[PDB]
Amino acid sequence: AQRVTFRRRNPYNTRSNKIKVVKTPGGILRAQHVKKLATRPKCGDCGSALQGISTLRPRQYATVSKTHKTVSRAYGGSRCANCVKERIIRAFLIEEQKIVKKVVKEQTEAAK
Amino acid sequence: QKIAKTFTVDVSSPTENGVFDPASYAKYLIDHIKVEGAVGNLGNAVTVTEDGTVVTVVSTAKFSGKYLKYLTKKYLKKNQLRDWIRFVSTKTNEYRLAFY
Amino acid sequence: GRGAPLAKVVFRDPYKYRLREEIFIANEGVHTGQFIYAGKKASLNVGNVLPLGSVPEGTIVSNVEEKPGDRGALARASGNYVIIIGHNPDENKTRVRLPSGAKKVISSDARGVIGVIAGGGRVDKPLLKAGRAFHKYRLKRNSWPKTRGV
Amino acid sequence: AKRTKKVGITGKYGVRYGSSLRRQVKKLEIQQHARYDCSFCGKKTVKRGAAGIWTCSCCKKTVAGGAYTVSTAAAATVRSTIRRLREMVEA
Amino acid sequence: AREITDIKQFLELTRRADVKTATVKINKKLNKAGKPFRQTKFKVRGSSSLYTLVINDAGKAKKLIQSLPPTLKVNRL
Amino acid sequence: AHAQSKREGRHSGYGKRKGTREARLPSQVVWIRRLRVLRRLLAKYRDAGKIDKHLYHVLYKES
Amino acid sequence: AAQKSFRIKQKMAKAKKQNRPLPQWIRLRTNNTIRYNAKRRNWRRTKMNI
RNA sequence: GGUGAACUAUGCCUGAAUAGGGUGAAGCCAGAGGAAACUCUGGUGGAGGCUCGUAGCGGUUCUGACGUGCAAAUCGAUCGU
RNA sequence: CAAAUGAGAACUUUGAAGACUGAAGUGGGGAAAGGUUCCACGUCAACAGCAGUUGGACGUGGGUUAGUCGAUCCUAAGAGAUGGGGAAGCUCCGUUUCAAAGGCCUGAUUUUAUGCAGGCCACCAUCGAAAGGGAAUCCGGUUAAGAUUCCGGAACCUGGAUAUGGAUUCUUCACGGUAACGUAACUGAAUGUGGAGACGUCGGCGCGAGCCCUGGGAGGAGUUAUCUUUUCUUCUUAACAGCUUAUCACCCCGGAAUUGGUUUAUCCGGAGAUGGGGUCUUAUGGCUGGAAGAGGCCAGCACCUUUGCUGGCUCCGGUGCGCUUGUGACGGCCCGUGAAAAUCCACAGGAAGGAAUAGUUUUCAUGCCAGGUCGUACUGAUAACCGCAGCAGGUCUCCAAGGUGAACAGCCUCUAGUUGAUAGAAUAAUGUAGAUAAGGGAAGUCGGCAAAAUAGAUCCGUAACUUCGGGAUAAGGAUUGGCUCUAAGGGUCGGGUACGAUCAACUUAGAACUGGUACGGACAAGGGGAAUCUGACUGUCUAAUUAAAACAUAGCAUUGCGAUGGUCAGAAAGUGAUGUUGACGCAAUG
Repeated sequence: AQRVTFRRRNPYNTRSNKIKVVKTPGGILRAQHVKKLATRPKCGDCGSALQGISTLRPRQYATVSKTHKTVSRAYGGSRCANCVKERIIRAFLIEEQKIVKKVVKEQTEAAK
Repeated sequence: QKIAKTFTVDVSSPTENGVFDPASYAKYLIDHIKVEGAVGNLGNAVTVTEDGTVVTVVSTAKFSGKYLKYLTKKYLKKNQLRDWIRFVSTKTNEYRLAFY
Repeated sequence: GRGAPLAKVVFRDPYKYRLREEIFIANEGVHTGQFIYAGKKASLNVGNVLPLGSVPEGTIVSNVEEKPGDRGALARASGNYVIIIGHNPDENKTRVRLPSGAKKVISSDARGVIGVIAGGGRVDKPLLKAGRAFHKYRLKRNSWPKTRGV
Repeated sequence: AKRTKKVGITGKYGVRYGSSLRRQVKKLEIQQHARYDCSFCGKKTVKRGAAGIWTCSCCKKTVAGGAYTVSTAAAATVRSTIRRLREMVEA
Repeated sequence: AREITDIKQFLELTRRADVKTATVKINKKLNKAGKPFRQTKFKVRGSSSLYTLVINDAGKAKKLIQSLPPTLKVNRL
Repeated sequence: AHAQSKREGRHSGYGKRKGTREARLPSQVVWIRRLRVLRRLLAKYRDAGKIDKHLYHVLYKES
Repeated sequence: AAQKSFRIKQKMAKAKKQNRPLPQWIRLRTNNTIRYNAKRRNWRRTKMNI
């Protein structure tokens, strides 16, 4: 069986030195250096993997189009659907309850 | 997959020098080609055709040029034609015998 | 290196538009998603940061300030707490019971977290193995093993 | 199904450390690896991550608690005491 | 390298004023034994990418090669 | 030629074993197969209607 | 080492250029008592310690 | 008054390395018994500063070799892990 | 062994043999170190402890080609200026401190570029990784020696000015999908927020890649007194682009006890299960482009311009507790929970700007230019490093074929590499290393030192004692080969409301037969038991005479201290360690 070598000058099996063996069009077995697999972006509210956003390395987000990095909702690329939905229900209901507390305090202005 | 295949061996070079004749070569071929690895099985599944200078076999059962070359070298070794005769191939299933 | 858990809390800045994070020692029962109220008018609830003078006798407090504004000195290890023995409003003060049993009187403006530090009962399990003591001290400091002087 | 008479989870330590030390460890090791009830969601999903870190896998809430139990007996007493002193304002 | 499936996208690419190279490659490819066809590939060469068109129809190739402008460097082999 | 003989059953007696029963073939692996055989048959019968979901569940726990 | 600094590489250069026998013409020069290069160096024998 | 932690000792920071077996902990499944409490049996599972044993790391015995040596500490077998 | 080269050949080359490393190599690369040992040509005085025509030697030359591989950039433990404070002083502390420590848009925009009211701050040096984090490259070819750098094709990233292709002057800053979300785009300042970077270890399971095995076919080689359609070998496809392809996750729709679904591992469901419908991350695979024109395998012509030309083939599959690596979804562990920053993006927001051929889109596509500097040969070790040396020592790491077998054990073999080590003569005593031995069986000896002795696997059987976990492979016994058979154990479908051919792999168990009773046949591979002293155990040390009963250890106990503090440091200091600490702690002891 054919045996391979590191192509760079790092001789140690570190994270940034992982290789995969590939067969070449010349027929021989060679090493191919593979980099760190990308981690998917996570929602800031719950940490769950964001759906509808491509998983790349941080620098490759500079050259990719906006559609890949976001989704078509409010807070689209930063919080997933269920979190923004929870924020929508929460925002409306607290402000509604605020108007309730505002009139409960306001009766004392009529009483006095 | 069961289509018939036609393998040809051009014996022209040995025959012109008159050292190797197809009359005995074809008889050895039909006697020693085996299908199912047993006896009594040359039932018109493979048949060898000799014209005198170009000898061919046709097969409706399984048969290969590997087998043909293997059997031919057996015959050439048997009658001491090796080191003089080579079983060569021009194209696919288009073998021949060479003196060089 | 700390037995006690820590709590990351986000307060708003009253003077600028910015979220200010603070590193509190987690008291038992505090959960993520919980509001904690810090100040003199904060309610007596586990996790709130009342001044010592604002709490009644017998209040169980932790991470108590030695001086008002030092940001907490006493009863910070896992399972530890401070008790409020009483108050001395004239020359505004408050006497408390420290985890060692010591009695100490300090200013009533010193703040603390209501409740007991979480992670209590840690020393109730035998380490059982030199290796467990090894891992314990490798995140603390180089104080282990100990050769006897004799 | 009954593999050991008494060692239970401490059968991993085998014969070493003394029976009293293994007995003491057995008590707290069963407590620290047990599943607890989540008061927030009502399910039995509260795991210990590290000493004092209790995580519900359903509602994803983290509770500060004891080293080997979700709540120590001392904390529940302080819960009642702080509540009791709180109600003096109410009445 | 890039692939084209549409003829008129090839035509739009031959007229881009940036594509000045064309390579025609004829292959013997078999889809079914009874119909051994002759595959050809029009290998347009641009600036940032090489473009190749695939047609599996021998007859349509002749009409396609007729329509190339005469100024384009055409490599037939 | 020797691989063929082993397939026919020769050269595998007690005088040819050097590893333990578990070392030659893990008992987990044999159990792994057995349960997957039983499970794929129970799901097969459930999908084909030969057994209902209620019989399926008790047999699934049985296997 | 293969991955060397420029400063080390320059030191390799001077040592390699100095590592030659005496020019044969300077021997014949008058009043000259230099018969051989007494500052010769071999990699196996004496290390340059840099 | 200076110079050394390239050996070595210890902390820290950042990396890397460690066949194949034996044993068979918790958790879990199914049966059996029981009034209950709970007990039993067969599986599953894969724990341990467990164990046999490579690489590795050490260095027990021969008080073996050598002992103007291969070597200012090595060599071989036997060994610990 | 022979030849050739040379006065000169045991040692140099070539061929023929015989052997060995036997893929944790005597193979193929690197790190540190070396520094030219690389390579070529001449060449043998010295060196290579014999030899020498040979050489890591001698003399003369050639050789290391980068936007993408590294450094550089970033921060890590930590070093360290300034402010300031000590110090007679060389200097010491200190690193944000008691310091007056801050850019980019049409401001202005004609003595003007700061002549002069245009904001946000709350930044505080810098150095420290050639294994950490990072922008981006692959294949084929090429040399006496360089190559992921040269060449030929084919890409990508960063920086940099306008410009064309699709959209505003009758709604100014897109549509669609009930939704998860989609697409070619589809303004968005200050300020704020989030994500990625960015992480331990072990176990089983699944899925890939490569390797291993194997059927057919198309070639070449081997064997052919006799004999499997036989043995060996080639049959390959990079980066990148497009389409497609997932466990997990999520959305819509009947709303579930006869509780159901479901993993090897038992978790999940009215907080909405099962079921039926539904997106994205070249995870990974497939197809196409790249790309057959490359490369590889055959056949044929060239016949002394340091050079090619021609014809084909390069195709189909199958299999698995396989090996290794990666990935995934999980599960176990901790009083241990397993960096930082640079950097990049996203979001929140709503400052500013937009109507006669115009305004913006340069996060859509296409187009144009540039990418400096330093390193790049070779060894990496029984001769390129360090040990005074070409020293049996020491020195970090990647790849890893077949058979036997549980096995990167031992043994044998393939690819690759070596065949080196002063030699020649019958080999006395004594040795060193390896062995055998009648009868006895430790009588030897300080002492069973040394050696020997059933050692694998299967079945049986297993005592005292015990902290109930063990002891335990206790002890002890039987079997094992070859052959010819038998039995059991699995995977894949068309439903008028119990049915079959296909196909498939090694684990068990049994029987008969057989042989100079042999059979884990080499290899490999526990002696055991009854007790005493002692240390609980695992662990650690006197490198180079002591490995222990010594030291550690968990456990136990005692001591000090609530911070203007305990313990400790400093010449001092506006100085320090514990301390990113707070009695469930730190410190000091036994």
